[PDB]
Amino acid sequence: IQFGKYIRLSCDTDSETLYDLMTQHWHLKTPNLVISVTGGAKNFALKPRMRKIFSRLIYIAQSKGAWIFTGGTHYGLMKYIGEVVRDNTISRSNVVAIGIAAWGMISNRETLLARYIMDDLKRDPLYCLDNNHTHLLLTTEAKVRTQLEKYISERVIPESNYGGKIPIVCFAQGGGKETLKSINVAIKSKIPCVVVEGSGRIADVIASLVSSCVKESLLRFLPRTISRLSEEETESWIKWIKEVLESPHLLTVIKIEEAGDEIVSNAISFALYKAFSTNEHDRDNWNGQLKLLLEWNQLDLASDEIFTNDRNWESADLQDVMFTALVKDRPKFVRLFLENGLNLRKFLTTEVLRELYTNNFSSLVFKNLQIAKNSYNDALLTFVWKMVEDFRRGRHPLQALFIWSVLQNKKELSKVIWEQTRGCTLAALGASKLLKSMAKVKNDINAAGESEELANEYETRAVELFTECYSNDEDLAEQLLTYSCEAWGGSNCLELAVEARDQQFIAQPGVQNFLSKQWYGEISRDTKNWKIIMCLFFFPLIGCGFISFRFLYYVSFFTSPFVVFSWNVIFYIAFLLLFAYVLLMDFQKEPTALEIILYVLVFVLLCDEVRQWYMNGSKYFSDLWNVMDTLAIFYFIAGIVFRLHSDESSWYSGRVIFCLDYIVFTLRLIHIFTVSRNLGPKIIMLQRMMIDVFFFLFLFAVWMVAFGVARQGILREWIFRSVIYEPYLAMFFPEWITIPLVCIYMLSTNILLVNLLVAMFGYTVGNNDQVWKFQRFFLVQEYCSRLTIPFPFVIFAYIFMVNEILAWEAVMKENYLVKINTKANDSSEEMVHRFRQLDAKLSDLKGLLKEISSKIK
Amino acid sequence: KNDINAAGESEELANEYETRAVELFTECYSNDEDLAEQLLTYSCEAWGGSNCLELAVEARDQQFIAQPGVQNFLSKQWYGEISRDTKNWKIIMCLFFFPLIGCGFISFRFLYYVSFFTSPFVVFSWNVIFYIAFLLLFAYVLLMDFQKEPTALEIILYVLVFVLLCDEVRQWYMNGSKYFSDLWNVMDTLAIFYFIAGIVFRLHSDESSWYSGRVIFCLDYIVFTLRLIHIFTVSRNLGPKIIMLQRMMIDVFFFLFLFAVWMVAFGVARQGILREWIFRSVIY
Amino acid sequence: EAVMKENYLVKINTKANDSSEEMVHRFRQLDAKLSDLKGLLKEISSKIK
Amino acid sequence: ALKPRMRKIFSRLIYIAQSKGAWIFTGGTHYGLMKYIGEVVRDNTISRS
Ligand SMILES: CC(C)CCC[C@@H](C)[C@H]1CC[C@H]2[C@@H]3CC=C4C[C@@H](OC(=O)CCC(=O)O)CC[C@]4(C)[C@H]3CC[C@]12C
Ligand SMILES: CC(C)CCC[C@@H](C)[C@H]1CC[C@H]2[C@@H]3CC=C4C[C@@H](OC(=O)CCC(=O)O)CC[C@]4(C)[C@H]3CC[C@]12C
Ligand SMILES: FC(F)(F)c1ccccc1-c1cc(C(F)(F)F)c2[nH]c(C3=NOC4(CCCCC4)C3)nc2c1
Ligand SMILES: FC(F)(F)c1ccccc1-c1cc(C(F)(F)F)c2[nH]c(C3=NOC4(CCCCC4)C3)nc2c1
Ligand SMILES: CCCCCCCCCCC
Ligand SMILES: CCCCCCCCCCC
Ligand SMILES: CCCCCCCCCCC
Ligand code: NA
Ligand code: NA
Repeated sequence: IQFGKYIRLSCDTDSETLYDLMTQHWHLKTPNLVISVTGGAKNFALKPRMRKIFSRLIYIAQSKGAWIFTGGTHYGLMKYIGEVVRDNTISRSNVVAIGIAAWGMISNRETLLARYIMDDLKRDPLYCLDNNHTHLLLTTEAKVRTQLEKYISERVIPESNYGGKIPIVCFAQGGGKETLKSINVAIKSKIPCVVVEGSGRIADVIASLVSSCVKESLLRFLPRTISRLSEEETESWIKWIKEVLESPHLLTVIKIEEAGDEIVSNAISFALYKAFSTNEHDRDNWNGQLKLLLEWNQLDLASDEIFTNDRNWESADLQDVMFTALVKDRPKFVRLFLENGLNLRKFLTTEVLRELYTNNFSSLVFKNLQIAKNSYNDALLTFVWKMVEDFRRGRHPLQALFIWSVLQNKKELSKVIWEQTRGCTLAALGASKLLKSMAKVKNDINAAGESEELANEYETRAVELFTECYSNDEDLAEQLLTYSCEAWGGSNCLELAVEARDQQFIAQPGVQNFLSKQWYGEISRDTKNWKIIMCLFFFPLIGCGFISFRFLYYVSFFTSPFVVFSWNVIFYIAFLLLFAYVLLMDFQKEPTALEIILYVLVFVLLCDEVRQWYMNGSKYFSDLWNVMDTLAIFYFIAGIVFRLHSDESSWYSGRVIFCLDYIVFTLRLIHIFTVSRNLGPKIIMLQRMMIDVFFFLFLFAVWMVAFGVARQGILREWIFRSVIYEPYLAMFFPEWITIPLVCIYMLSTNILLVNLLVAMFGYTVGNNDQVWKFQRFFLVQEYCSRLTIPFPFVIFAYIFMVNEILAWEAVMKENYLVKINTKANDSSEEMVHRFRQLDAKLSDLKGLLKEISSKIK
Repeated sequence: KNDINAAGESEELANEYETRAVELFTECYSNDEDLAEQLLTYSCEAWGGSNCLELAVEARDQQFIAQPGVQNFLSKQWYGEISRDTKNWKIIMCLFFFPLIGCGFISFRFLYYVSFFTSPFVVFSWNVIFYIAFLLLFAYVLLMDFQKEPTALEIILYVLVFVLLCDEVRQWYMNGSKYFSDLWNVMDTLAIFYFIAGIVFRLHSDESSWYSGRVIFCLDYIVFTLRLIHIFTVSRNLGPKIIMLQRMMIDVFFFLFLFAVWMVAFGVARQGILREWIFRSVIY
Repeated sequence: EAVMKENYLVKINTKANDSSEEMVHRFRQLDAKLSDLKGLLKEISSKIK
Repeated sequence: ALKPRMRKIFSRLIYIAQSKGAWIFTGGTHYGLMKYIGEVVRDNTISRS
């Protein structure tokens, strides 16, 4: 059909190959089958509540793969049911909406792509077919429908998730004789369950009953119906409601009090559970009721009615029930199976994990791994992309599952498996490092936008766990920082927080105190600053009772990074005073013995820095001031070979290279003074302003070159020696050209002035205690890594080179996990549980008012 | 401003409908990016004859434009058919090296070469590289060449500013006299008009005019470099400093105006204390 | 875009449950439950007198 | 059924038992509560309260 399939049928059709028509020449079979009953009511109060209930129903029908049996006409609900079906195929979350019509009640007919005319819906009582139903089969209709549902309820499937039985549910709302008749043929012919609602005429007369008091409530909800149909038909209606309350287990109500989601999936699953439970051929079966309550998300029904200690499972049979709890993303059920006993390390064999990374790893996330591994590479990503490829080509098993959940952005499933890991403040940072690598991938903003926040949730979990760890024992938490992880990724928690730029983990007072312990070395804090400095100039004051080291005292003093840095600054000044004494009073013609001292004092400055050409990765060359140090030392060695040339034009030029080298050796000392003073909140203002003036001095040099072309082009390989140098030395005819020449200077200034003022203020635009404390931790960490031995005795170390904490961290996790849930009492402060806790207390008053009218009548 | 109460409630109803367009497009972008970006450039069958993207930038709808769906669409537009996540230097090294495009080196998501050289990231990086090579040729001609006649290297410079001229009278379309209130884009015409005025002073055969033709070219070298400095200072401060820039840049144009007004009044006090000549002495 | 509007319009109203968190509907939902107790206390003094 | 509520009640109990210096008489087998009761005891000796 074209406004879709069509089949003409009379009522006495065939023997069940109508279903085999639907599955052999046609679409797939069913794990679920909802039917809808509203009749040909042209009026339908389409409330936004009714819009949610019948949009969740189509969403559930594609979440399970169901058919929907409706009258296939273009009126009200069954028109709206079709529109949510085409809304679902457009949104692409398929769903099959099979329409059941009379063939005698339709408007037009075309017999053979057939064309149908949706002309207009006037006063003619014939019905208009609906345009959005995927299949159409054509109160004539209510036997071929009811015999089909009485077939497929008995159709035994070999898959058999719901005792075989192809789960049927009858979704009912609204009034009319036809919807009250169809609930009867639902319950009484065979027994599929029925769901009713809290709005409608016939829907509320059965919702009120969960006698002639039937008819009392019946004229409450539909009084203008009784005035037309007969009293020999009013007697049948009270009779009809009597055969639906004979089976009160096959009825679930959607009460108006449920003002939220879950409510359509709660009602269908509860109705499917009773029709599984009250069958009683299944009450001994705890396992079929588990997979039924796990395919749906009924956590509370599984906790109350399957794990009771009246049923006796023994938790070793719970293996395949756990695997489907993982791959369907049921985070409440993987938590329920560990709470009721499951050794998750025993369950996670290596072929289960390769069953998870092959079949259950999504190809979109695996596509974003290649855009992460090849474009934004790290030491962790090369480990994890290797670890994914080992499983896909077919030992810490709890972290292979944890990486699997974290990669797929499974937000609540990964937090269940994180509480089972052993190194769990390291798995939280290892997830935060991994997710921040996936958040760099700009192939999808929605995937990267949720891996970015899942990284911030796991950074906050590592903060709150380590704050719990540091508050209990400092010396144990600092062993937990530097734990070498047995190849988690081959990193500490401290390394893995600084690659990820995890500023909240690094700015916390436990980590910042660990670095101050590292920088002071074996010298304690609280001594004083000047108390350590005066022990530098005075050796026997160390052995005196003067510092607090918490001989072996002298080696602990002179290997602390505070002392080594203070020595390397004091020796650098004494190097500069010797470099100034040689350059002025000495330096006659030959390399004097005091200058030979300077030749080895820069060689130990050179070997210290090609040592920093290890731990290198060409990170060192993007530091913008550390490249000055090589080019100060390379300019020194170039000034040595000009000294050993015996020409007075070259010897003097060898001195000039040394005198210009004295400034960059002092500019390094000025740079050391300006960073060590502004270590503190100004280190963000510094080094961002310092790259901002390098851009302004670059643009000033570009303008100074262009000023040279305008200068030399106005006047008369010589050009490079005159277009570059003389504009700086000049800062050391009028045709009418001053009409633009001051407008040159009014445009030269206001592009160099603005670039200067951007440099002063550009640090402000674009948390600033955490932004600082990461960088203060960053800079101090490299010097504590920079060979904490005195500088002239660095060569004597350079050429001489040529799990009970995890048990302790596990008990700190349990104290941390309690402190989350006991703080979620302001969430339980609300009237959620508090509302009908006392309506239970007046139902007890109702339960004792049962006793009163029992004997007064 | 005929009624503040009517205009004060149409202002908030505009902010309610801008927020409705934000939350709907954030719903649209979170479901399918490729469908939401077709929804941006939908030509509306004459709603007003506009996209959602045009209609948000005329209205200065900053909340619709600052959302991550629209900002990602522009970064898709600026990178062109070249994907993101390649690297910055990975695209630059394919400018100097043509066969590195055909190699497995960028990620374009021959037809690869036309998709490379029509992306706005590459065209802008080419137009900066060619602008520097224009300035080095303009410096080589102005110093070593430029003897008396228009040398063949200088004829190259005469057409390289003509393609700079025709590119910009092309920007005298899409124009509305919007282009003339940009305060630095009017420098570019007056750099090119000052160039063409420096051409007709070269073809005059007088040594007082030929030398003055060179002076006009040498003063024109700075505004061609001040444009390059302006290109560098905007492309670096693309980021949160672009509000600090271009508001500070009009603030120094006011200060240099008031400095020039004081420098004129200092000239009257200077020349009035000492002994058509006045305009050549009170200003310069 | 029309089906993305319907998903957006639901997310407005399902987020207006903190507005429905108040005791507006919650106040006499249980006073209805004690009026049912009043409605069955209709039955008691009907026959003691 | 080791609920998180049951986890709090039998972790406070071991915490009370060291806050007072008590003995805890349990069946000494490796099943459920008496397995968990042992684990909070070794959790308490590790945490050293
Ligand atoms: C006349 C000359 C030869 C003798 C003067 C001695 C100073 C040049 C020396 C001795 C004390 C030194 C200072 C000792 C303590 C300070 C603060 C100190 O602060 C920190 O540790 C940074 C805080 C942090 O890392 O978290 C860093 C070294 C510094 C700048 C040192 C810089 C150079 C100083 C001033
Ligand atoms: C010695 C000369 C002849 C060769 C030096 C080459 C540079 C002059 C060229 C090649 C790389 C170019 C850059 C390539 C990438 C950057 C950053 C790029 O950043 C953006 O795309 C802005 C962000 C945004 O629009 O959202 C803008 C172009 C820019 C400044 C280009 C400016 C000029 C550059 C430095
Ligand atoms: F001081 C400082 F920045 F506040 C600082 C403060 C706190 C901790 C460490 C440092 C620091 C940082 C660096 C840098 F980050 F820059 F690498 C340093 N570099 C040197 C040099 N000593 O010899 C050299 C100088 C002479 C030429 C050869 C190399 C380098 N000392 C440093 C101390
Ligand atoms: F670079 C820039 F601003 F950071 C920028 C960054 C990002 C995107 C675009 C631009 C940009 C903006 C403009 C402006 F907004 F100013 F129009 C540009 N104008 C030019 C010129 N090329 O030739 C001309 C120079 C020589 C004289 C004739 C005209 C103009 N390039 C631009 C690039
Ligand atoms: C921040 C304390 C700085 C004290 C410097 C003391 C200098 C001692 C010099 C001894 C010769
Ligand atoms: C050609 C001179 C134009 C006026 C220069 C004033 C600039 C003052 C800058 C102070 C930072
Ligand atoms: C922001 C990345 C800038 C990289 C510039 C690379 C320059 C390549 C020059 C090749 C001759
Ligand atoms: Na200037
Ligand atoms: Na200036």
